[PDB]
Amino acid sequence: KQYPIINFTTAGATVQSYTNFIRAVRGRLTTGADVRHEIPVLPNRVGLPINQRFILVELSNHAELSVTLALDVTNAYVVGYRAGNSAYFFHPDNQEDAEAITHLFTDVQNRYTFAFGGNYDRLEQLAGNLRENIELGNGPLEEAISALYYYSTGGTQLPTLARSFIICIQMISEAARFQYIEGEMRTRIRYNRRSAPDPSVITLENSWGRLSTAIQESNQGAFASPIQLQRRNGSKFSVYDVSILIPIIALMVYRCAPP
Ligand SMILES: O=C(O)c1ccc(-c2ccccc2)s1
Repeated sequence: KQYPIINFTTAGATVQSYTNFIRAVRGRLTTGADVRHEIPVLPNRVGLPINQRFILVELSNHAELSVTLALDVTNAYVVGYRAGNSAYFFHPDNQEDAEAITHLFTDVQNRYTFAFGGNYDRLEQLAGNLRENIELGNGPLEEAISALYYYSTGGTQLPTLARSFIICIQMISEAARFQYIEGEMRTRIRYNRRSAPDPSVITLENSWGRLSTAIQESNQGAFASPIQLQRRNGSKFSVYDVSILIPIIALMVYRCAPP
């Protein structure tokens, strides 16, 4: 009947509980993954059966409100969510993805497709805040969960919804994609902090697609051409090989490889 579900709560959340959570999310994302090379490759969307296409992340907080994000296993990204008897989806990019999401939350009474996609450029626009001025941590996540829930009752305004997506996507999807970003979150939880992401986190997130390409197209682990990233202080540097990123990137979107 149902896609795999991972549960997380911000209520009493620890370094350990967040760690177990991201571990479980990666576990479900990589059931069908190619794990025979240096970095796990998520399943190819082409030909992937619909019953293997999604996982669900059920989030709860101190207020014991609950929402369920749907993640696409082919890119680890949030495609939509359920709150109560309503489901809300980002605008799909093509007809195959639109058809795919009709298989999610099939029991809800109310289904809605937003006009907008879930990319950061658009979400930041809707939120009126760049990622660099949106705080991440257990506090922001707790508040994002309530805001997501109350969207369904008319009690959350759309800019707050968008900000809340930005928080959730980074703390769940990007943390699953990158050990580096998981560590950034882990440190926030460890010292009970909330703070916006530094440029290293932001450019990793921006570069995930291109890194996945450069890695899977590489020859003897060597990139066809460098990819520029940023340190935490904003300074730039280049990456030329796959091995140096094994500790940094945990998962990759399927990419084809050269002749
Ligand atoms: O001192 C620093 O801030 C850093 C050193 C290396 C960093 C990094 C960032 C993204 C990917 C791989 C390494 S950040």
